[PDB]
Amino acid sequence: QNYGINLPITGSMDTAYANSTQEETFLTSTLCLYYPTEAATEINDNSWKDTLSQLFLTKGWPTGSVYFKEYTDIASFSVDPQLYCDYNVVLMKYDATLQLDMSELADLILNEWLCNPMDITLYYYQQTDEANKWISMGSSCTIKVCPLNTQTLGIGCLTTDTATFEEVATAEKLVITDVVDGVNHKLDVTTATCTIRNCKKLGPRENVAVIQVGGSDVLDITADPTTAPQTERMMRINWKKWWQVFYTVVDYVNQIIQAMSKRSR
Amino acid sequence: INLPITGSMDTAYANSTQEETFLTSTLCLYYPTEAATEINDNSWKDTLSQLFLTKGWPTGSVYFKEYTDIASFSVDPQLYCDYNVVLMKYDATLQLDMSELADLILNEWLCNPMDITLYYYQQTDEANKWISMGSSCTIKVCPLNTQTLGIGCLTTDTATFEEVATAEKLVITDVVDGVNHKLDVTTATCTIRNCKKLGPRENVAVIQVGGSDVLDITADPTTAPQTERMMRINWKKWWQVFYTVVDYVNQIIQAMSKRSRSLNSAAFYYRI
Amino acid sequence: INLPITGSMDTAYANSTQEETFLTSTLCLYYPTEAATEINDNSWKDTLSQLFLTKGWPTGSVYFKEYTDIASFSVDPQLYCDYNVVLMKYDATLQLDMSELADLILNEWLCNPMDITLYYYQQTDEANKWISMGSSCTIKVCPLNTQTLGIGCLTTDTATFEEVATAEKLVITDVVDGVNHKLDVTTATCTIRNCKKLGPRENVAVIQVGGSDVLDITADPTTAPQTERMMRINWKKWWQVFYTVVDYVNQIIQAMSKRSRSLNSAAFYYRI
Amino acid sequence: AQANEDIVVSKTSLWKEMQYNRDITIRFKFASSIVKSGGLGYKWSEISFKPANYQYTYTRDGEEVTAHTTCSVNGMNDFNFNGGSLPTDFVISRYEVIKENSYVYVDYWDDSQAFRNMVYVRSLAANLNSVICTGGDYSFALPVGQWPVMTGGAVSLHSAGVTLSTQFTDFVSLNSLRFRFRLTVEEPSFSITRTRVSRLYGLPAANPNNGKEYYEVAGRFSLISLVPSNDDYQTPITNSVTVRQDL
Amino acid sequence: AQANEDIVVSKTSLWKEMQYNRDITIRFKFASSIVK
Ligand SMILES: *[C@@H]1O[C@H](CO)[C@@H](O)[C@H](O)[C@H]1NC(C)=O
Ligand SMILES: *[C@@H]1O[C@H](CO)[C@@H](O)[C@H](O)[C@H]1NC(C)=O
Ligand SMILES: *[C@@H]1O[C@H](CO)[C@@H](O)[C@H](O)[C@H]1NC(C)=O
Ligand SMILES: [Ca+2]
Ligand SMILES: [Ca+2]
Ligand SMILES: [Ca+2]
Ligand SMILES: [Ca+2]
Ligand SMILES: [Ca+2]
Ligand SMILES: [Ca+2]
Ligand SMILES: [Ca+2]
Ligand SMILES: [Ca+2]
Ligand SMILES: [Ca+2]
Repeated sequence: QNYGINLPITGSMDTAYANSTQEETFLTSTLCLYYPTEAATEINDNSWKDTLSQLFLTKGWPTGSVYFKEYTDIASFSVDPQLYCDYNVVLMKYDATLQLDMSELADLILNEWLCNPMDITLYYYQQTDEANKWISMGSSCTIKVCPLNTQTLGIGCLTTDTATFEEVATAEKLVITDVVDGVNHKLDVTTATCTIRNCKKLGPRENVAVIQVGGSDVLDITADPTTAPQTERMMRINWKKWWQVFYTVVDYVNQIIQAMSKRSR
Repeated sequence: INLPITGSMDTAYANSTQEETFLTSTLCLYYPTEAATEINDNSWKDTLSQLFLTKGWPTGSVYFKEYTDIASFSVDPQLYCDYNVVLMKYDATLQLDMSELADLILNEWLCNPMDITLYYYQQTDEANKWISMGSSCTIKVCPLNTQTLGIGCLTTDTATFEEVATAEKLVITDVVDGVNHKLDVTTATCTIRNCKKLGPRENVAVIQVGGSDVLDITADPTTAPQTERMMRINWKKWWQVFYTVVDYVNQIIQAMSKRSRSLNSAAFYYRI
Repeated sequence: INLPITGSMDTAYANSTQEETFLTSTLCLYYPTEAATEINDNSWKDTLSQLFLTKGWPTGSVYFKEYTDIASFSVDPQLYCDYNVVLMKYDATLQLDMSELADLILNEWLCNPMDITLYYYQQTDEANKWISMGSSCTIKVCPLNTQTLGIGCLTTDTATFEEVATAEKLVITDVVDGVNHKLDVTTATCTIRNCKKLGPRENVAVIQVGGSDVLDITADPTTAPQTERMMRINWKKWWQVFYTVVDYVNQIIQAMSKRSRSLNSAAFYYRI
Repeated sequence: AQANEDIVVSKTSLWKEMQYNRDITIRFKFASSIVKSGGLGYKWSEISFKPANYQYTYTRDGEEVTAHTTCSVNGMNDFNFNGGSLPTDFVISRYEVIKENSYVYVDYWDDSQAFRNMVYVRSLAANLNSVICTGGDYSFALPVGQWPVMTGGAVSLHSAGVTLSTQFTDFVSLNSLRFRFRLTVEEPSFSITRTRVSRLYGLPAANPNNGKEYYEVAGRFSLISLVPSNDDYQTPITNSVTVRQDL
Repeated sequence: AQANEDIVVSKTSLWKEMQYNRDITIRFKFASSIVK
């Protein structure tokens, strides 16, 4: 029962394959879908949640285990996502004008960040490793940054004249900023409307699952432009309706939750 | 981890982890607007940062977070730092409020939601309480007998219920464990949650700036404890308070210990 | 004495030094004006002496010393006796003042003078403090940087200084140890001294006549101790207070112990 | 640390980097130039500022310190008032006023050790307190008629950046410390009485001192200069000027 | 070798001998004094 400590666990290879945890993890766990308003709009029904839950029942998920949580748009959901369940699925629409928005959303929810606060007015920050980034949320974020030199002076910018600063964000609801590691940056941010946090990316969050309903795979989670991965919980679909999408999610929920693993934290 | 740990008594006392935890950690004060007012300066934060710098805490590790009222802070307190200090004024008329705040931030809670209309809930153990947050909560409860009828109340008449809160921003409700209660809450302004009290949060340190010790963290009327990250100052100004916190921050952090459970910004975990 | 002492656990317990330490020692009470006012008698001192005579203290060994108020006593106290008892009225509007009085008399201080005009001072360790006495002490401080200029304050514009005291008779001030502070004091009306806190003064005994225990001698917020010679009473008259003291004077002086440091009539030693 | 410290942060054989941290009492003074056009006496040519020297001697903590200060103004605004083209109307071709867009320079020098051989300075910084400069009453002495009086004007000087400068004079030349001041317009306004002008902020350039001997402001300065290790070296101070022989 | 170089031909504890070789554009102007 030792917490906070990491110890070596032993094993063997002659032990037998224990029974299936499926059909019991369903009963003792909860699932939560995050669907857009477009879907309920197309549906135009007030009993579709009860219908989907009665269907889930056949796959073993009981009545009071499945939940639906609506969001109007990708950015409105990007603003402080609270994914608090034992299993989370997120349906996500594809739009070329929102590729970066729905890559940042993925980068934020699929991964488990350790976020410390930030005080722009006083301190000038820097990123130490390739996992330290600045995530800003809110209704309209507008971020500008000036690198600084060894003697606390600017580089192509003036510490006083905010206009000289370099604009990385322009009225975005969620921004994940990675700047050059090793140089102290002075920031200007619309702190009245947005909160910015220095966040270190830890290991991933295996509790969520993004499902891109439309176009091809675009999500460049990794800031480094070399990996361009595609995890197991990054799914894709082709759609001309939404009832088909929901029936598919239901009929293949078992593979989804086999691709998802409950958190460590 | 479930495995055991082993050790010895011949092994040597390693060096002081102070002067490195200061570099690799963050400190965050929670001060009242009264202090900013009495100070009437627009650089005291930088002042305290430059002061802490001599104690070892670097520049970008110290943070200050204004909270206007104890109750406004009690409304979903968001602590996301590695070492949190809270400066808490003393008011007899707010004794239970600033005790519930302590009971909530000092200890670690695991919370499920509550659906009052559809279901009827009970408490199982002496740590399963009902914590309600919001801007104005007015809670009433009817205990129920074995056969789902009322006891001193009626299942329909919300006036027969027993009031336990009257426009309280944060309430921690402990009712009899073993019986089912039907609740009535101002759900439009407040959210109530069935929470279990886990082991303590060693990341936070309360500092009662004023009067005598009043905080009874534990709901049972037998312990009346006083933990280590729960201090008391006597005050007439605020700069003296801050200079004191600074000069004695090392004792504070020696009285505190980084968490074990997980990374979280809220004062309570959510598990549905 | 650098030398050691030796002993044994087989030797015998000597007779009671009580009933002789009384004879060869003096006792002194410090009562407020309020007591004599509520009493309205002119022979209560001789009465209490005749009562003490039963407890063993002879006639010319007890003494009483009036003090109009806690602060008027805090202004350069002078305890020159062999066993001092102080009766202290509780008031939340005077908590820090009657804690500073405690911190001053219960403890034993080694004080040097301070020249603010010609010098800028700093506290070395967690036992160095600045104690200031007089009729109205207004103390402001500007911390300084490596190049002897201001940090969140202007080294000349005294309005930009940071106010730690406002018209106080006795102030005990602790600032961030390791930085130089420029001071502003009402030197016309108050003297300030840089004082180090040595071992405690076992000659005096504070008795809080009213409210719960609040005195925090230690300026650090973590300890908040309660010594043996810091007593509390609940009261509705003063004759009962004095009869209780006279009836339980043996316990008080068993909780007290004669001094070892030196012979001195002030509340602080002077070493220039 | 003393209020008048002197420390050594580096010392080679002949030279040494000496740090100085000292309190000062800047007592300065404006000075106005009044040029009156010819004719009858109803037209004034210029009412402007002139850089003004003022040497004094004040008391330090048991020491007497002689000083030398020099006040100047930069970026002043040039107003004017012309009420008629005839020789009998009161006109002022150009008079100077001070507002936000202007700055007030004050060169300062002492007989102390800090300014004995100061030619190089780094780590310069100072804590100065703000003061209020109020103008006085200048009576335009017209030949005949009424006597308009330019009366009023208040403006608050606030601390600003610090630099070096050189105070040149017909007697001494001083490698001096230049304190800047910015201006925030105050409530007392200046108005020419018996005239159609009033309620305009700034300070007038006719009688800025307001019959005062000086404007006092206390400060502290902290620098690091290059001084020869031997404390006997001297840099030329006095002058004997013969400039502008053509003039 | 650049056009606007900056070299250090020696260096002592505090001082240093530096060499500077730089291009310049002298944009000068006369001024006349008339007296009638
Ligand atoms: C595991 O599966 C086998 C085959 O279905 C079954 O016989 C066995 O009882 C299961 N184990 C347990 C503990 O029920
Ligand atoms: C441990 O502390 C001792 C005593 O200060 C010191 O000599 C030694 O270098 C330290 N070792 C480490 C690894 O910090
Ligand atoms: C101590 O007390 C005992 C018991 O009264 C007595 O007999 C003895 O004489 C006393 N000691 C002295 C030194 O008188
Ligand atoms: Ca975005
Ligand atoms: Ca730029
Ligand atoms: Ca980076
Ligand atoms: Ca409450
Ligand atoms: Ca009832
Ligand atoms: Ca209970
Ligand atoms: Ca006091
Ligand atoms: Ca200040
Ligand atoms: Ca101290």
